[PDB]
Amino acid sequence: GEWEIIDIGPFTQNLGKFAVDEENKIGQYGRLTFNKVIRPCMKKTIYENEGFREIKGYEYQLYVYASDKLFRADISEDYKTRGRKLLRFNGPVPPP
Repeated sequence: GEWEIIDIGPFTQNLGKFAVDEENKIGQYGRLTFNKVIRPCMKKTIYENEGFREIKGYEYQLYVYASDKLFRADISEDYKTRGRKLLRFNGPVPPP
């Protein structure tokens, strides 16, 4: 909840897939063949309102493999809409 790693599995796969699908739909790096997602796959709750503060959503920073090229995707989830979206797709970047 507070900067924690999530279980890689169908859930994470789906979000990484969605990230690649969005990226592919834009065509910014043409059309890549999503493979999987691997660590790190870190999530944090996202607030807004300020001052008083209020929960608004979450963010997910994960390393997605597509066409055997590893990219970092940052995804948002807005609580109220209850919908995710790609914040950014950086890379290719090698693992440490």
